[PDB]
Amino acid sequence: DRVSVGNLRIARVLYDFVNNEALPGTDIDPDSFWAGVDKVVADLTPQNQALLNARDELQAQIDKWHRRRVIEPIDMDAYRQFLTEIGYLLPEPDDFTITTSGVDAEITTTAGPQLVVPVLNARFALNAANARWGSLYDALYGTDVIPETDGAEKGPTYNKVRGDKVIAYARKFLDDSVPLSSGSFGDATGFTVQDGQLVVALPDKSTGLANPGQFAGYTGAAESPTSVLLINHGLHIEILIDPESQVGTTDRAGVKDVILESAITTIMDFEDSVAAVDAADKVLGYRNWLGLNKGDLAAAVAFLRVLNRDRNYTAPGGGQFTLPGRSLMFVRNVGHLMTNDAIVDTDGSEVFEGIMDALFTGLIAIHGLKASDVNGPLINSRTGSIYIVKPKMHGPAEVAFTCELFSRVEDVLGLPQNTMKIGIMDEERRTTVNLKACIKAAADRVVFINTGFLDRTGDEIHTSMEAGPMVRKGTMKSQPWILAYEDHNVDAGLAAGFSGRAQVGKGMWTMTELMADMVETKIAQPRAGASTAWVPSPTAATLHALHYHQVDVAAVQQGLAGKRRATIEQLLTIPLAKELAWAPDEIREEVDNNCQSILGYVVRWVDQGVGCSKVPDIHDVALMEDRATLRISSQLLANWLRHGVITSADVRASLERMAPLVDRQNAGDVAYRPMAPNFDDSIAFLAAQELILSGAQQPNGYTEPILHRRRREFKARAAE
Ligand SMILES: [Mg+2]
Repeated sequence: DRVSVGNLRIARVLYDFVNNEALPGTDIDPDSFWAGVDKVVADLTPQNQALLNARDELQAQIDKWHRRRVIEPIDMDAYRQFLTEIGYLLPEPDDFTITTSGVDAEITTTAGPQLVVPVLNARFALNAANARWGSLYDALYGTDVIPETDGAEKGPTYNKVRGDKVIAYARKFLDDSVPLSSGSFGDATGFTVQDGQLVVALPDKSTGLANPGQFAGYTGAAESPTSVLLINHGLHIEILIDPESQVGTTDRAGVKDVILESAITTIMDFEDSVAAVDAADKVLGYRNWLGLNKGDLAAAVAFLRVLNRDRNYTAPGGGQFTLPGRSLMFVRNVGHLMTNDAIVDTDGSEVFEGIMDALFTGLIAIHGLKASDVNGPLINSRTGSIYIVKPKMHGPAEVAFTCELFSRVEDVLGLPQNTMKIGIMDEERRTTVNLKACIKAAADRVVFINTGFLDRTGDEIHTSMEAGPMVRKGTMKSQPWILAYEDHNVDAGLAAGFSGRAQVGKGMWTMTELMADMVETKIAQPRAGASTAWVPSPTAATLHALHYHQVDVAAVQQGLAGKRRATIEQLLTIPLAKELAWAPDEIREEVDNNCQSILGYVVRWVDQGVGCSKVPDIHDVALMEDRATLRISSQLLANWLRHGVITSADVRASLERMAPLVDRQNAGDVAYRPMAPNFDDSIAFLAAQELILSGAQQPNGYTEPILHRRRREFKARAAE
């Protein structure tokens, strides 16, 4: 336990991992590496600390600003000049264009779904990386896109009618995406390859594609292919053919399945979807990350799950070519705020988890750039670039600091400059109002921006905590600030020249069980100009790819350039309740909803160390809860409590009223301790109660300190 290197005390469980598993193959001298680590942690920590204090300073000045201006309607011009003078608002920089080179085509060119997965879960990570290709049949059958109404529902045995509905859906999709010259795919009787072009055998005629350029390849014999590979809007569509199969004999063409290129890119998350409070957890995360970059990562289930090898097809000509079988992987480090053990000072204080993440993740990602016996067969980046998305950055200063950190890390690892690219999240109000500046700060490392509306909502609440009673969270979608936020985001991205160089991304779909609703509504994002959008599951990625097959994102971006449909005054518009009063029924509805949402997530975060749970709301609708939604739910209550809408008695009564209901949900597990009826002695209950009753004092409303504290406290009160 504990190993002293330089002025650092490094936990043994980390030192062993880094020196025995990560370092070998990176051609980096362990002594030189650790020395560089000590030097970086020494040089950048004070500059790092100044930023976190600036957050508390700025927030304090604004908090006081609301106190001495009560009841009266807020004067927006005074607000603007105030944020201007205090530094919260920065001048709009001179127009420019990024020059981030050495980026893979999956980011610069290809537009499609993007996955986000907790890296601590091997299975979900493997499925995420393998979600590059996903069955449309399984996605249509398994989900509610095809209703179980009049016709046929689901059951233990395969359903014929539902299967035919799925097939019909897929056929219509094929007709709409890669259309035939005349007729429909629903009438196809077979597929052949004659003279370098695709020939579809209809009962009436025989035909090719309306534009044969959409024919990308095939497998097997030319006159009897096992699969036909097509392409639309950069996304590949694969039609599996096996007339004498499980689904082939039923189909009138022998089509077994329709595989779609789904998750183009995948985010390996070390933040809001995971629970890592100590050294061992970080070691697990880094372990799975290492397995991902090496390619030897596996997970058993009566068989074993591994990463997909690259796919190989026959070109229309006759030669064999190869498409990527895995998703291009980003990795999301933690924010600047939180610290961690693992390595500590000579004194005894924790070290910024962000720096650690930069160094370690950066080090590990080197394996995924090369293909050998030491580094592992599977190669992540073909262009030789490390893609790291940095979340929760407050402004151009912090962005620039992340750039400096990345530069230093690249110096340590011996990587050429700008090897480690950055995915600037847009989920901070200051970052939102200084977006162009944040982009300019990383105008040679930026690979994407992204609307993280959840943390942006939470930050929006906490920033104007003292301004007055906010509205119910379910109303936040109708507020001007968030729409202006999205539009300004896309506009800034396109103005920066992201079209063909970088990605403009949009937030997550949380209703995991409402896939029909997702198909219906999520098409708004690619129609809004979003080069990419976040999906909760591989299936959801498969279903979300449809939108990109229907919407020409590139053309939308071309038709969106120059337009400025977002004013700064709309961005600073606080989502106050104005002069609206809710009925006690609505009040207690919102309170109980929030409390259930809090409990259901914090109980699994604290006890079982799960950073992302499928928790239902109060209307019995399964949502996907992580730190962001928890943050919104906590800050909302911390607002209503701090403005006399509700009291501590109300929130306690609601928590005690919703605690047994949450127990009902998790009463099927094995390692689940019922937090009832002894509410006072449950660490999870205390965690929730503190998250609510002290959320107003949390730095930028962040939920990391409390969660980590209670998680450590749980691990301690169970070790014996
Ligand atoms: Mg976030």
